[PDB]
Amino acid sequence: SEMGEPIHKLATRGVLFWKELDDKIFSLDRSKRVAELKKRRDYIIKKLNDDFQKVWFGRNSAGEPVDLEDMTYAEVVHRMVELMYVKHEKRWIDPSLKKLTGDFIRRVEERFTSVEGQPSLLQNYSDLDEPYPAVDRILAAYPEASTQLINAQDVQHFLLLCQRRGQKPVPFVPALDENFEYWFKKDSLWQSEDIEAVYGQDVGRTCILQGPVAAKYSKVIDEPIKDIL
Amino acid sequence: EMEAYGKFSLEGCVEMAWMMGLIKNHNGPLKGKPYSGWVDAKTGEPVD
Amino acid sequence: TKLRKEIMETSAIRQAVIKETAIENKVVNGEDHEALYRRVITEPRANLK
Amino acid sequence: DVLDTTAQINAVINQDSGKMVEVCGTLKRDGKPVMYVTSQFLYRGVYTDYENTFQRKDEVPMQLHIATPQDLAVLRSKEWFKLDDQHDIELLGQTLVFRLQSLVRFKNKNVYSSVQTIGQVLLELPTKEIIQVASVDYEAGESHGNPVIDYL
Amino acid sequence: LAGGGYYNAQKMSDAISKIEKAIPPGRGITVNLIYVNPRAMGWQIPLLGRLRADGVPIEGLTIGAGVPSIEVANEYIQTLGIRHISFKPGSVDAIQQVINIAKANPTFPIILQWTGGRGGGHHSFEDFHQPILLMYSRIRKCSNIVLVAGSG
Amino acid sequence: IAGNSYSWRHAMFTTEVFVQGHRFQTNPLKRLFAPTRGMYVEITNPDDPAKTVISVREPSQSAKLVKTVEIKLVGDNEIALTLFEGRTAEGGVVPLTFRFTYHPEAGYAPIREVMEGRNDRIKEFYYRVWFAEKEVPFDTPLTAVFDGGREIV
Ligand SMILES: NC(=O)c1ccc[n+]([C@@H]2O[C@H](COP(=O)([O-])OP(=O)(O)OC[C@H]3O[C@@H](n4cnc5c(N)ncnc54)[C@H](OP(=O)(O)O)[C@@H]3O)[C@@H](O)[C@H]2O)c1
Ligand SMILES: Cc1cc2nc3c(=O)[nH]c(=O)nc-3n(C[C@H](O)[C@H](O)[C@H](O)COP(=O)(O)O)c2cc1C
Repeated sequence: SEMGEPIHKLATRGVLFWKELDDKIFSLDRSKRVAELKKRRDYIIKKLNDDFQKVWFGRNSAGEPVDLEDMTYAEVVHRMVELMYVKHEKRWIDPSLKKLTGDFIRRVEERFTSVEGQPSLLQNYSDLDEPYPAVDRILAAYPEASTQLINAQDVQHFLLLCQRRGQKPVPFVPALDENFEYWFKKDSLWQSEDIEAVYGQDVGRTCILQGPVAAKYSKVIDEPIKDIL
Repeated sequence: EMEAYGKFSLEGCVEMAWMMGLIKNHNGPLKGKPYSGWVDAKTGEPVD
Repeated sequence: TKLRKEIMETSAIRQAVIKETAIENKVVNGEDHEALYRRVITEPRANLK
Repeated sequence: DVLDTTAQINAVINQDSGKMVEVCGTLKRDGKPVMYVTSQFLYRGVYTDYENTFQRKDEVPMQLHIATPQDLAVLRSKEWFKLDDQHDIELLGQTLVFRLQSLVRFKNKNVYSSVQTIGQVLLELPTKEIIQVASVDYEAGESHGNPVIDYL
Repeated sequence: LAGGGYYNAQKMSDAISKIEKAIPPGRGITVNLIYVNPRAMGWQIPLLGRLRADGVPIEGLTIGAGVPSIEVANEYIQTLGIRHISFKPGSVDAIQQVINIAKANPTFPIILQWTGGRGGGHHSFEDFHQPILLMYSRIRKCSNIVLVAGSG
Repeated sequence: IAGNSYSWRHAMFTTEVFVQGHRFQTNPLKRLFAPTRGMYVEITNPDDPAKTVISVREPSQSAKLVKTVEIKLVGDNEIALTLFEGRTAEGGVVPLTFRFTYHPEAGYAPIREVMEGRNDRIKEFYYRVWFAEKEVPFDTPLTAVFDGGREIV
């Protein structure tokens, strides 16, 4: 666990690469961790992108992954929607995460306005309900938000936004910092009972708890309880 | 900025303010609640 | 001084009422409703390109 | 003595302690009221039956002193404020009395399902003559507070 | 009812009320609370207790991945109006605890859900035979215990 | 008082919970039947279920014994828990009764209560005990003024 406690899970590709970091990353004392992450960065970032419950937030416009510090403002607000709003179901994984994506948007506004008076284009978070249609409107109102990358300052802000109290833990990993363990393994199992939200929607990267022995004792899906019982 | 426009832009002020040591970046808890960005160098207080 | 008054007066009344009514709203719709529905005017930051 | 016992229900509200009935008795001798026995009862328990909860409080006598024409202009700017056509005694420089009755119906123990306030705006002359210079009439539903009593 | 997916004290007292009403009347509810999350059960335990008192059908309590101390248990037992309590020992020693909790309440239902080293999620490093084999005698000798096998 | 036979009479003094809609409820018999100085309990036709009558006689301050409560059956499944108050408006015993139905499918909650009317039923009781008129102005609007009438001190 993140608490360190032992757990039995379906050894999916994710839960495998999770055991991985248990042995190589979370095995080391806090200090020496961050250093070791930077050395296996692009590796951990691949295995992150490829087969884990939470993906690397580092995508760019073209499709490839990059550093959060290398994304444009646009690209970030976009990737936020991408990874928290389920397209084919027209829903956010959680209102809180819509707020989040909303607040950062608000920020990009601020970063790119330089005179008092102008109000926000996103005036109510209700606007993000059908997001991708509306978002592009705001982002286009602040042109350069598609030309230049996040301020170092803003990256730091973003990162604290993904941490706030009373928000569902972000469904990805923003970078490999001192908190990478939190980023990775907080609130993990909800994605088992909603693979529709999961990236690619394959259980392959998902966290499902199971005893070692009571795994043969299940052979048919979808048996009504009163039957089994 | 000075030689041409005759005054600083906010962008200018922030650079001056930075190099003169009036403000410095902060990225941790300020009075319990977390915070990141510009802080008055003299008082731990944050600055907008 | 007569005109002086009127101008100062009629303006004072006008902006007075504004506060009054927008305050009556906080009474009726509660802090919460009123709060969430005010023109959010972004605060200008600076970016060093 | 021969006493005629009149009562009516002043408020039934459901506190957390249970459910509350306020009864206002009126003993009269010779047709004139002699004393008012007001009482409260508690049906202890959990109640969400907010449909029939309500109250007729007699709101406190308020004294609104009008000094600026801007003061006046706001007292007049109120919808619930209704000037009488008795006479144009310039409300300026004098004070007013707002003895108001009001009636409320609850929905949430917090939210006022619907509220109405009425009453008489009094003025005392240099002669101690009391006049209804105006009258109050506010009404609204889904209210959180009383915008009239507040103003006062 | 798994309490471990209940963060807001409201969303829990909410889904609890849904269950009471779509249920075989008279049926009893049991909530499973995590011990290594005292932050959570900080509200959960007094929450349950408060619900029971209002009429809600909770007569069952379960405490997971952790065995309370004797007076820690005693409290739960005589605070919240549950009709039965339940612990989930995993250590040879863990079990002895429960027995003593049981001996402490010689008149109370105490389900002893015994799990092994092969359960889902949390898991002792214990083969679930030998502990019982070495304890069963002592266990049984307290009548309040309901020895429930579990795992695999 | 429960007996050995699994009966209505057993489950009434066994289950600590009487269901109330979806609520639980502490078995009132635990209160009523708590040992008291000089109380009396009779069980009529004990071993014959449907025809059993459980009754309580306590010492009134002025009397030897009195009818406290009794629980017969009525209409197959309806159990009738009745309390009797001597000192009333009419100067004669008035009874208040709580109706229960009992479905031995659920051995866990064998006993339930019939509450649809319970409010009025009791209001009635009170009404009779206070004013000695056994019909209540149930459907008076609360806006209505209520009459107490003439009265000489
Ligand atoms: N013994 C076993 O076999 C077993 C198995 C699995 C889990 N558990 C236990 O059960 C508990 C739950 O574990 P977990 O892994 O699910 O939790 P977790 O990874 O430790 O974190 C879950 C957290 O996500 C946050 N969250 C999720 N959705 C939210 C929303 N909509 N709004 C606000 N916050 C939201 C909550 O934040 P907050 O921090 O603000 O509450 C919640 O506590 C733990 O104590 C765990 O040890 C035991
Ligand atoms: C997905 C999942 C979630 C679980 N959550 C809890 C819990 O919140 N509290 C607890 O005492 N045990 C919990 N357990 C373990 C069970 O309570 C039980 O002890 C064990 O699963 C039974 O063994 P088995 O998996 O072989 O059937 C969980 C098991 C799984 C697979």
